[PDB]
Amino acid sequence: AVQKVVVHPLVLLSVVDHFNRIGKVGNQKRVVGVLLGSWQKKVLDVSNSFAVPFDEDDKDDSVWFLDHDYLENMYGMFKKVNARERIVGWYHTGPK
Amino acid sequence: MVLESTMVCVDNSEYMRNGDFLPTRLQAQQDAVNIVCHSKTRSNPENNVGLITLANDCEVLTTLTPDTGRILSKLHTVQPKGKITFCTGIRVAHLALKHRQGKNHKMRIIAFVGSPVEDNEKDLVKLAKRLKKEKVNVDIINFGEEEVNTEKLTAFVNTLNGKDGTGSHLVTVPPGPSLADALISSPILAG
Amino acid sequence: KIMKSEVLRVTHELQAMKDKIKENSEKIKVNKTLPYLVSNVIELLDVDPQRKGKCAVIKTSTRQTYFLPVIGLVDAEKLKPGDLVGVNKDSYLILETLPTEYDSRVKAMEVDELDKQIQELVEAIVLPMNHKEKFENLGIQPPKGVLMYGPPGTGKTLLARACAAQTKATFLKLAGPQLVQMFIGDGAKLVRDAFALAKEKAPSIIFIDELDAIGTKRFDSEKAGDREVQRTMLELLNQLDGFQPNTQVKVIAATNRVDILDPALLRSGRLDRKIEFPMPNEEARARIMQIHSRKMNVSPDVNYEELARCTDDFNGAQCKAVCVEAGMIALRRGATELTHEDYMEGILEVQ
Amino acid sequence: DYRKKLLEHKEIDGRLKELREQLKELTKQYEKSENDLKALQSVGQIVGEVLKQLTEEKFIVKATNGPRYVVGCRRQLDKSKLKPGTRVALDMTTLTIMRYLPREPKGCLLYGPPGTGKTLLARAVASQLDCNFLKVVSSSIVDGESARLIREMFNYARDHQPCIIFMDEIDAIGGSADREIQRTLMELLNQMDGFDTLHRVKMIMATNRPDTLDPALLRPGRLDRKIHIDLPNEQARLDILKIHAGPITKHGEIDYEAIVKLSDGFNGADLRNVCTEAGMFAIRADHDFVVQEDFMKAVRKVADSKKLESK
Repeated sequence: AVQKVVVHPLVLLSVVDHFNRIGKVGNQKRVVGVLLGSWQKKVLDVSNSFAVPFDEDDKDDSVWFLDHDYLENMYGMFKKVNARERIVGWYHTGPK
Repeated sequence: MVLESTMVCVDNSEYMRNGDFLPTRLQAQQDAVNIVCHSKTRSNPENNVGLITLANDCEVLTTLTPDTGRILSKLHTVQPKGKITFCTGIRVAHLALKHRQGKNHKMRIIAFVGSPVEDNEKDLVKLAKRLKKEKVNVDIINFGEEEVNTEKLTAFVNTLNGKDGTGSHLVTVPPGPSLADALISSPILAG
Repeated sequence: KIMKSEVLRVTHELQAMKDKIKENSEKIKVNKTLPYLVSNVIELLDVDPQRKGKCAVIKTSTRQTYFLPVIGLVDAEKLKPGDLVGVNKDSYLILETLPTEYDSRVKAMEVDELDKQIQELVEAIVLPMNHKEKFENLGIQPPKGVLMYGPPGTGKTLLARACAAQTKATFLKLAGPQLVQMFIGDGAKLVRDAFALAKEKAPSIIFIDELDAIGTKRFDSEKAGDREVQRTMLELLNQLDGFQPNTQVKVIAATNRVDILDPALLRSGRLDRKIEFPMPNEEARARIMQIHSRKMNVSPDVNYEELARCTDDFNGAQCKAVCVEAGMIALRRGATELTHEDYMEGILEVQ
Repeated sequence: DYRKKLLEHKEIDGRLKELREQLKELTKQYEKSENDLKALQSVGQIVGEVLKQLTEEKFIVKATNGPRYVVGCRRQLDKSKLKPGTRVALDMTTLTIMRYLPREPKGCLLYGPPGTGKTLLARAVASQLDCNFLKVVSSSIVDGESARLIREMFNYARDHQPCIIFMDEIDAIGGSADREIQRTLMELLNQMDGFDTLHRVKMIMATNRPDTLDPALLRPGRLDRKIHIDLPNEQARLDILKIHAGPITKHGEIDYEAIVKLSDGFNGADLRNVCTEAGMFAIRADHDFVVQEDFMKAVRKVADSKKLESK
């Protein structure tokens, strides 16, 4: 389907913001955000994105926490201000 | 008023549709959720109610919100698959209690169990020790049964329940023609 | 009914949609409320090679040409080369298209809020506004073009104008020389604009006069000034033939002289009704004169014989002029009530 | 008792499933609204024209307002339509290009002396296919400056390959006052006998009498064939009479043979007017049904009147 994609530094700098607003937690596990882009064209293009809280469990690895309401609200307002960009997929900062 | 969070777990299995007991009591306990959430609305409307099932794959239908308007619409499409799950069903709620808006709200989680527990006594007493450690209110409600009602469940509740004074209560409903509404409305946990 | 239990969820999704369209339908009012200027729109079909080719040609009042496709909500009367369209800042889009016509001026021509033949005439003008519901079963197709002519001295103009008051609809006034101007190619624009106003507005009444003078085909081959209204009439007939919208509001035509007649004027959409006036009677003119003068105060003794006999080859407007003239000297006579002899006195006065 | 419950539940489920059509149909329109709202996101496009090009990648553009500019090449479009001599479009940002802006039996003779209705047939064909919509006025002269207008119309005729020409009442133009007329005729000869492809474009001429029609111009060269129409065909007249007899109900006994046979030298639209006049004549008796006797009488009288007014 998609031969190649285009990733802008803005989202990785948003990950830098994720490492910014931490404020010395003592947890600092993997954080799952929501990536936005254009799936209309064959080549994927990333403009901007937002962040959603994501938490897991120490022992059990099957634990994952997301939010439907916050996602629909953020994507709703983002679609309200800009209709040129929609949802595509997600990303995590975990090395593994 | 009273500031607390409400977490309700519904059974999506086919054991609720059995012909001996109530004719798909899922709708009845749905109406129970309706009247208790409307009761909480009348008392303290600022409380939020989340919804998730006991199945293998945990999927939140509606995030905790003070408005039950869309929740009533999300009460449908139960997706009758899977059988039962316990541990991750607890870990998907009690650990997710930190995602609430108000930090002044107390932690309260209930459950509707229509299927036999597949987990041994070890996991039970361990998870009970965990819930007792983090001190979260838990109300055990079991609709329908196959084997004996309370055997290890008694010791389970006793070990899970701390602070004997004004603590949690156990709800045990036998077979009968009467509904589950006025029956679960008997303790102080409802209304 | 277990299979029909899934319908409730669908209805919930639909009402949820109705709840979530409130905002996007709300912003429409505040966004589209004030178009800042007016631009001219010209439709031009492009080709992209969905990905369907769509485009348009725009002309600003500041004489600056821009580029833009065809967009906006559902269009019906749009896509036509009209004017007065909604536009926002720098967007140059199309929201609300309203047609006010072109060079308005021709359009604001005027604002208006013998028994056996006038009976047929009245029935003729009434039936298209009446029997349409009965035209389905009977299958009777109402005539469009109606030719009203006759010898000079009839007064058919104010008679038809009087019937226009009976139609209760809006009346318009268009003459022969009004179609003749200094410019060229005015015919097509005039016809299309008139039909546009006839399309947009209510089923009003349209009456044109002197079609014989402007329809002269000039047998003599030497010279003449106006060939325009000839082809204007030809185009009018063409649009009254090859066009389905012609079932809409009728256009009434009248000719003063029968010396010039076009054999191609015969059709349902074109001129159909033909009524010749064989020296209209007296007593009827006395009747309509009585109907016109019934409002004014007159001594209720009239023989009618003298006033019927003294009127020869006179219009209806001339009879009304006789009434007015009778009212003129009645003011300086000292009498507060009109008499009988004042009528004939007025006749011998103005005529 | 158990059998009726199925029917009842069928009724409830029926009225439950029949209320969706009042929603799901307009939901598509409601969605289409927001689709258009997302279709309005593209704005700020301007125009331009290409004259001289040096670099194949980047050329010079000419705005309508008169200032001149230069733009680049977008990775989407190719060098195929990038060639000069084609009006293109530009954007307010970066001056890119979304797309371009495109600019906007070889003869027959029909003479109508016995009556009319040829225009009805031409209208029938035009409403049938006609391959296009075009009309040519009888006199384009009064509109010597009309020559360039004729050449412009023919230029458009060369622009659009498929063409069909309809000319009604050509007997008017067929007739220093005469000198300019002869000059216009010479122009017509020069244009028709010039270099053009007539194998595609078709011309149709309508007229009245064979007098001013210039039999020399009616020649095989400037006109291949000639078709005379005295009156609509028997099958055609019967057909149109049948379709005109559709909305109007009549007596159980009906014969169109008399109506067709008794009709001589009459026209379709005219005959239709005679039919409507017969209906308005028979409406005086305020009867819901109308016999063909009154129809035959009314048609006879009215047609006779038309024959008397045929002068």
